[PDB]
This record gives sequence, structure tokens and C-alpha cells, in this order.
Amino acid sequence: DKPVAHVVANPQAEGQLQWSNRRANALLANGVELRDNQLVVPIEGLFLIYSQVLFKGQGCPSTHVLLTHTISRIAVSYQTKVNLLSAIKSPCQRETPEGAEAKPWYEPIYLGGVFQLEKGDRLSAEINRPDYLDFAESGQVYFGIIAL
Amino acid sequence: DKPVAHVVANPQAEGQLQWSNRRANALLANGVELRDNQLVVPIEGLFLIYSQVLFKGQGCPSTHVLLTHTISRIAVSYQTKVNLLSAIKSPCQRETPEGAEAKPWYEPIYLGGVFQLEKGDRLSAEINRPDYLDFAESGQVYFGIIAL
Amino acid sequence: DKPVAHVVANPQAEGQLQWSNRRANALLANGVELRDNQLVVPIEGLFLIYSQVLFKGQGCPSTHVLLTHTISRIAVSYQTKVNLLSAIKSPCQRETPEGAEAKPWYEPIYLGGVFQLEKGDRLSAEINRPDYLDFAESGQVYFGIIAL
Repeated sequence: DKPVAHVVANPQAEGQLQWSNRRANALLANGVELRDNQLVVPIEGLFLIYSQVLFKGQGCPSTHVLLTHTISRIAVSYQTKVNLLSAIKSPCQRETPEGAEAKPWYEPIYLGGVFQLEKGDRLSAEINRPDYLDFAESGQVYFGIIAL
Repeated sequence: DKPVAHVVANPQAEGQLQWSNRRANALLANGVELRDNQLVVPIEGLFLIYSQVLFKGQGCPSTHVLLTHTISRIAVSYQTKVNLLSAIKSPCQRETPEGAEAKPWYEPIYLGGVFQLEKGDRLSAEINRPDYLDFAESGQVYFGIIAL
Repeated sequence: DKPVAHVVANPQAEGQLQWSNRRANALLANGVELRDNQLVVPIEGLFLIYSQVLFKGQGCPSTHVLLTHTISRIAVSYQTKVNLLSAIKSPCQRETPEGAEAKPWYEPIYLGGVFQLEKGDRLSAEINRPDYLDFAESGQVYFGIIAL
């Protein structure tokens, strides 16, 4: 009877993090809505909120890239946006003047925490570079919430 | 009264990820069974499932290595296996022709999510290279589940 | 009615990991106490415990550094300390004799698990180098617990 959601990246969405519950082993029950790529809370309460993203690259080309993942809360019904959880990662410290190269790298980021939410609040799980995501398979990219 | 399990790597198992509840601060209660290195669910319901693995290496020898960690579900009572959560990590982008070397590196991977399971389902937390694991101590390698 | 806490790093504490509940989107309710920078459990029970730390550096200066994060339990009322969850990470495999340099790097560590605690137990989330932390913003550094 608890509101719950476990949504995954839609692998047909090219260059975007599009969440989807249309998968076996994914959930969107008891009031939680997926609207505008956001999770809308059905009741006020304490919620465990979490998400994982997986980035992938092929070597460290010429310069440098920071990868971010954040879960924001947008309170009320069109109020402000505020970050609840956030992480940053840098895949390449270096890779310069020729030689050999071109080795793929993978980098997972996990975020998870317990928060007091009000009915109607909207949650967003967002990354800066959707073009570096890897949802080539599995339980590699996901976002969920469960009322506690 | 909720089914629950928090098992750790058995440090006496050389080159294998062998789960064990025989530790203070580990749990295996209310129906959850550890059978064939797998966690068997006692009732249908929503479960928070999670696991951490820690890999360790001593420099980046000649070529390259990918480290994987996945939690699969094997539904029913001898049905198919399917991945619920998965992560990949690459420890070495490089390390070639002589010089100095040989610095140990550590890499943790965390997986966690909420899933609807049926009684009898079996859960596996698996890695590709058990020879790179580090459970030299602590709460470094663990796998748990708790009915929500 | 469940004991719960979600505390964040206090950004005014220079070179120390000082936890604080004095933030919107932070919690310290139903009996959980923040005493001596530790979370004191109000009742015996199963608790989901978790924490994230984010380290940041500016290149890989001359030698090497290991970053640790651990959550310990200190049972009873002045008994022993024991690690429940722990992770290690090494930011620099290399960076030697001149050239160019000086690129900032970020490294997040996440810990989370379910544990049977007794009333009065104290929990500590600790790092080895508080001088490498980054709580420059957001939900970057946090420690929470919720009775299950």
C-alpha cells in the first residue's frame, strides 16, 4: 500500500536521460506519478530516495570533463528547485601528445538518502552529460523512491 | 518480524566471494535463507536490496581489466536469471614501458534498489574477478535485503 | 513516529567533518540525538544507516594519498568501537617530474546497510583527511539513519 517507484533509463532515448517504468523489475505504484520525466509524491511523509547513473568513455581525448549527478526537489506545485543529493566525478586526469590510446572507461555514481516530502513535490534525477551515459544494459541507470 | 539479511564476505574463502552471516553485526533472520551462496526470499513483497564490493590492485601491470558487480534475481523455483542492479569500473586507464611503478589502488562499488519479489526467489550478488577483492577488514564487502 | 536523522557537513567547520541538522532538507527527529558529532540511537531495532562523502583535489602533487570513509558503532554506553561499513579510494595512481599539471579531481564514496542496534548505541561517520573534503554545496556530504 506504500507509494513506490523504481524507474530505469529508456535505452531508446538517444542523448537524454528518459525515465521509464515499462520494464519487468521496474515499479510505479500507489500514487507516484511520472510526469515531465519527474516523480511526483502522492502524500506527505518520509521517503527513501535513490539513483545510480553509469558513464562510459573511450579513452581521455585532449581536454577536461566533469560528470555530475544530482537529485533535486521542486516543493509545493511550481515552487523553487533545491538539490537534495549530489556527486561529481572526473574521469580523466590526463591523456596528451599522441602515442597509443582509446581505452574505454566506466564510472558509476550512486546517491541515496531519507527526506521529508509533502504531497505534490516533484523529484528530478539529472546528469550534465547524457551523451556519456551507458544504459547498454541492466540495472545500470535507475531512480527510485519508497515511502517509509 | 520483517525478513532481513546482512551478510559479509567470508575472509577464509580464498579467491571466491563467499557470503556469511557468522559475524557480529551481520543478520540472517525471519525466513531469509542463505542457500548455495544465494539469498532466498521467504515471502512475496517489496524489498530494499543492496551490496558493496571493494577491489584492490597494486599498480597497473601491462594491459586492461574491467571490474563488474551485479545483483541478479532467479524468479520462481529454478526459473531464469535476470540482472536487477549492475555497475562496471575500470581501474587502469594506463601503465606501459618500465620506469617506476606498483602503487596499490582501491575501488569500491555500491548497488541498491527497491524490488517486488515473490516467495522463493533467489538473489545473487556476483563479481567477475574474485581475485581482486579486498575484505581484509571491516564492512568492506556486504550484501543485504530487508522487506519494506 | 520512527526515529530518523539526515545530517549534513557544516560548511563553516574548516578542516573537520562536523555534522549538522540545521539545514532545510535535513532531519533529527523522534529521539535520535547528535552528541559529540555522533548519532545516538533512542531505541533498540533494525536501522538503515548511510553516508556519502565527497573529496576533491587539484592534480596529483609528488606522492600517495588514500582516502577512507567508515561508519563505526560504539555499543552500550561507553563500550568498544567497531566498523560497520568502510571504503577506501586512491585518487592518484601517478603525477611526477614537471610538465603541465594541476587539474582538480572529485571522488564520491557511498556507504549504506541495515543493522540491529540497541538503545544508546552511538554511530560515527568518519574520514581520514577532512582537508580533502568538498561540501562546497548541496547534498554532497551526508549521514543518516532511519528505524525500519
